[PDB]
Amino acid sequence: NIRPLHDRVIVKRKEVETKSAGGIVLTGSAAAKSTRGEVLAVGNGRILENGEVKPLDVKVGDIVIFNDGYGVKSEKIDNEEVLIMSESDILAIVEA
Amino acid sequence: AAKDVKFGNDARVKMLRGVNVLADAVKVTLGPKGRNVVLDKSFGAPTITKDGVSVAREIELEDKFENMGAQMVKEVASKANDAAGDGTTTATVLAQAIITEGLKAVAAGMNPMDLKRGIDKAVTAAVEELKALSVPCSDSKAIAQVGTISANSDETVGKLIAEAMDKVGKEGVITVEDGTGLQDELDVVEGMQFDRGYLSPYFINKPETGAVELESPFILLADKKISNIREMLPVLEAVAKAGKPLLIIAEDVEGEALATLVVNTMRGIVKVAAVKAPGFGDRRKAMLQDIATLTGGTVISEEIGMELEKATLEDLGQAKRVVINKDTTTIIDGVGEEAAIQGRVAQIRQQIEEATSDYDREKLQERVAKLAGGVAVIKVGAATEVEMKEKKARVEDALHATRAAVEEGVVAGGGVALIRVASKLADLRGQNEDQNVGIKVALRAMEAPLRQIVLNCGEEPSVVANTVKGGDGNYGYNAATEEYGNMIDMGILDPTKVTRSALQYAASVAGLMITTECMVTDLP
Amino acid sequence: AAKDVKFGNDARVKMLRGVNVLADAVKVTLGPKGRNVVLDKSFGAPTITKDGVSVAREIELEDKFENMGAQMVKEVASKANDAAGDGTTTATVLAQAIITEGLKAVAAGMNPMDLKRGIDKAVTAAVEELKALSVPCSDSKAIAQVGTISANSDETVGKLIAEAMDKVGKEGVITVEDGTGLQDELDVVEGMQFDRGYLSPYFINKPETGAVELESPFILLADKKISNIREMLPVLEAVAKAGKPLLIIAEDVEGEALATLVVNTMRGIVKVAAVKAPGFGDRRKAMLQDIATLTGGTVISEEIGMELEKATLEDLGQAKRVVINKDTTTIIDGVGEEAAIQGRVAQIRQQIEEATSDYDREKLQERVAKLAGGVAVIKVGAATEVEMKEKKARVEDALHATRAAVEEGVVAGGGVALIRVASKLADLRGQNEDQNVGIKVALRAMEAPLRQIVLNCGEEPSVVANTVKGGDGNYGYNAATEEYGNMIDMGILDPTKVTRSALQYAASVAGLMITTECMVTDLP
Ligand SMILES: Nc1ncnc2c1ncn2[C@@H]1O[C@H](COP(=O)(O)OP(=O)(O)OP(=O)(O)O)[C@@H](O)[C@H]1O
Ligand SMILES: Nc1ncnc2c1ncn2[C@@H]1O[C@H](COP(=O)(O)OP(=O)(O)OP(=O)(O)O)[C@@H](O)[C@H]1O
Ligand SMILES: [K+]
Ligand SMILES: [K+]
Ligand SMILES: [Mg+2]
Ligand SMILES: [Mg+2]
Repeated sequence: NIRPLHDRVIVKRKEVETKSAGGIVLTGSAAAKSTRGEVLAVGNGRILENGEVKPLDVKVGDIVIFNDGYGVKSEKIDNEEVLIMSESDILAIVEA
Repeated sequence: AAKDVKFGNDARVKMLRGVNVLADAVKVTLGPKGRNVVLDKSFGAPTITKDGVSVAREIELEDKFENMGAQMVKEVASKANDAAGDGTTTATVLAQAIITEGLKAVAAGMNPMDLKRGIDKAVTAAVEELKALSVPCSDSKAIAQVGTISANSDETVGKLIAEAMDKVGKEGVITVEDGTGLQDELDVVEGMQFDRGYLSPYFINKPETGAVELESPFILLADKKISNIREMLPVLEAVAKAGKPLLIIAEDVEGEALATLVVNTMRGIVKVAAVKAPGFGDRRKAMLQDIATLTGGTVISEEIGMELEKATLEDLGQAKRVVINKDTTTIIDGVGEEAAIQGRVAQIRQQIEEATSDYDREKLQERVAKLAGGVAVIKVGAATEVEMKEKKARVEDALHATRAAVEEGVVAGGGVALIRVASKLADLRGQNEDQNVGIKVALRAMEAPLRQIVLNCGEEPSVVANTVKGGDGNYGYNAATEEYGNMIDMGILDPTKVTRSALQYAASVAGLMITTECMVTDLP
Repeated sequence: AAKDVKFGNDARVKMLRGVNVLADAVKVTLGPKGRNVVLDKSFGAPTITKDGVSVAREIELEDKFENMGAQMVKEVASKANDAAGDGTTTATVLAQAIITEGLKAVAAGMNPMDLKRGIDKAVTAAVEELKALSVPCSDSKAIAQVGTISANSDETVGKLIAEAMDKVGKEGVITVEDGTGLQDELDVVEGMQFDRGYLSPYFINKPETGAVELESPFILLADKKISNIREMLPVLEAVAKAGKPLLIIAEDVEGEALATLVVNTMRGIVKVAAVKAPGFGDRRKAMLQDIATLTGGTVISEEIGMELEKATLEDLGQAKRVVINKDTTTIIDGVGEEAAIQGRVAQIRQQIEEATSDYDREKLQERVAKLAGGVAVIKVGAATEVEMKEKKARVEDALHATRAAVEEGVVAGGGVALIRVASKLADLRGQNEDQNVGIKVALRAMEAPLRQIVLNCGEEPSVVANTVKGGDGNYGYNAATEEYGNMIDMGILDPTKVTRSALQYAASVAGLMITTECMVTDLP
């Protein structure tokens, strides 16, 4: 099991959309990596200048949008690819 | 530059002198008693050859008008070699006789256009009579006799070519190359035998032979080149779960992926081996798909869409045996559907029919022989280089004659077929008297191969020609024993394609040459 | 360009005149009393030679048809030099005699194709009779006599070559090079003696000789080139724990790693010495693996998977003595498994058999001689450059003759082997009279080497030929003493391979040349 630290989140990326809106199957770079993924593990929270830990607004099991870049890292947990990022790199939570 | 212009009989005489020079160079080789011709080569030793196309190619004359005649009559041997590969000497003998007899009627005041029309009509009827007279040649002894006769009565060459055609079947491809020994060697390969070796020397399962042996292995076909072990790592893990060996046909396996797979090979988890994909662009993909069809697998490519990561065991090909070595690789009994194999055979045959280039068509035929049937390589054995070239030319002519024999059939050799055809065409008539005379000179010139064979034997051409014309059927003149008999029984067979092609090309060029009146060349 | 075309007897006479020019240039050197030929070289001094292949190569005639004849008969000496290295003069003597006697029968109206068939049949039977007549040559005295006779009766060359083959054994490789002194020198090296020196001058353990001596040293084989000391630092520490000297065979040792190891060498912790790996790519790995097999070690490479960091003492090779000098490096008594060594010899011998190029095959044979047996270098000693070239050619011919003697055996020299063969083939018959006459001219031309030897001796060829034919067995004509006797007892032996090859190549080219009727060359 993996749980993150401070203001960082462990997220499994959602499966890439193989088929477009109108039944057109996209492959390769057309099947670009999804920016959405379910939250696997939430850290304790951001440490401010006062040393207090503020819990993150993200919750375990919620689909969220993440921005890939230098902030995001790749990891393998139980032979499965996951991404590692901070709550700033998390854009928004997908509901309904 | 400035031009010399000759008209009428002067130009005809000069052109005929050039034709006579080339044809006299060519026709000293006709028949079994025909002698060799030495051609001086500016680079290397001179070439001793008995085939008329080479000695026709090498002829070029100082007189420009005689050089015209030589080049125009050389076109006959060139076309006969391009189409049938044999009978170039017979084609030049026929072409010379039509020109000499045609110019005799041209000098007789007859219209050369009508003479050419008569020659064309007579030779069309002659082709029809040759087709009617032909007998199909499918049995092995007839093929052996055709190969023997076409190779200057060399029974070893004929029997070797007959055995090669028997081994590789009708769809097989047979080629002739030089050998290292003094004797003729036949090398027959079955299944896919593409000429690429292992990428690393460490794959060798059998060190005493340098050949990797894989018993019932999996086959992966990657249309792309790979340098990372990541992509087929699921496939490698699935193969290790299966435990069977795996052979990769890829554009390039190099560096990291290659090193890790050879390491896994000597670790014993997977008995894996990777080799380069054959051919080049626009050709590699097609016969990679042919390998996939043979092995019942599918090629991995970006265009077809699935990647090596989603490649599974079902995607990979299957064969019963795989042999890797330094230069080539053999796949024995690829586990693929028979109906798919025949569909691929039909598709490549349609590609052959649509192919208008000899190189592409011969590559397609080689691919057909690779996936279905076999491939034979005849190594010409000779003590010296010049004997190597001479024997190689003779074996090539014998191979072309056997191919023409299975393609179109056989007739009585020694020019007897043309004699019988001319005898059958005795009542053929044209629209006018000049056309009838052109028909007659065509019929007379069909006796030229037999007459020149007898002349090469040293006997009298007229007596033997009349004796053969007196006989009926395939009765003719054995030029080796100088006897008479049924030319089929004595094994003197000629391919119907060879004789018909020689007659047609000789007739076409010779008619065009007797139609001329003026010739314009450069000044000396 | 434009061509001159000659037919029949005119072309045959011109071609025979060219053959006579080349063969008369060549055959003045045959036998022990044969003289030398001076060949003009546009670059350097003229070459005085007694070998017929150089004279044959340097002959080219102004008359283009005679030049055809010269080139065609030069092919005989070229092929005889390529195959056996000796008997080029004998091959040209045989080829000229077949052509002259063959053209005599051709002028006699006999069929040249049947004459060539008869010559081929007679020479096939002659090869069989030479094989039956041959005796294997394994003893040292017979080898010395063969080397002496092949070197114009030079007993010093023959005895030196006999000693060289005795030293390096049957698997050894012997080569001839120029020497600095006036006398012949033999240089035999045992074990691996690849030609790379120490990478830095400071490794020298013995300053009075400039050679590093390592007693029972460890050997590390690095396929990759190293520039950092970190990788073999565990290996260096393990060696320092062992305390034995260490020798590196690497692609390149340079920079910080090289400086660190030489510093540690003069500090006395490790007695290390690094040298370059021999050869270049695709051959460096094979001979590195040969070094590993000899020393019982394993080559460190990225492809094989293990790294220098994981390399241990067991991975490193072991030998008893190591000598490093400026140009070469000698390994004496490499501690390796004998069975693995012989498996390596078998593998490289299979590679030799599969090799179709002289360069690759000779490199493989040199590798075999390095790993097993020894390598001999014969330094030709002569006071002048021209004598150096002449003596070097004679020693090369003697070496090729000794190699052919161990390969195929020996027969009576001086052309008596061919005389006995022709006497044995007296009852051989062809399919017709022309073939019988071709057989007879082949048999007569087998007397040509003896007759030309006698002609060079100044005596009468016919009397001596009849006297030798009257005798039986190896009775023949000593051409140096002008006497008669048993040629084996008199020490005049010829390699069976040399005589058989000369006869075969002469027969093939000569038959192909007598079959000709027309010759087409460029205009003058
Ligand atoms: N023993 C024989 N008896 C009778 N005719 C023979 C005999 N051997 C060959 N022929 C005939 O000789 C003719 C030509 O032989 P050859 O192969 O020399 O010429 P070609 O095919 O015209 O030449 P090229 O190889 O240049 O095309 C053929 O029609 C063949 O039937
Ligand atoms: N003392 C001798 N008595 C009799 N025959 C001899 C004697 N010495 C040499 N011969 C014979 O001389 C022949 C040819 O000798 P030589 O080495 O000059 O010619 P080659 O081997 O034909 O030429 P090349 O070196 O150009 O290939 C051989 O058949 C050899 O047996
Ligand atoms: K011919
Ligand atoms: K000589
Ligand atoms: Mg032919
Ligand atoms: Mg010699």
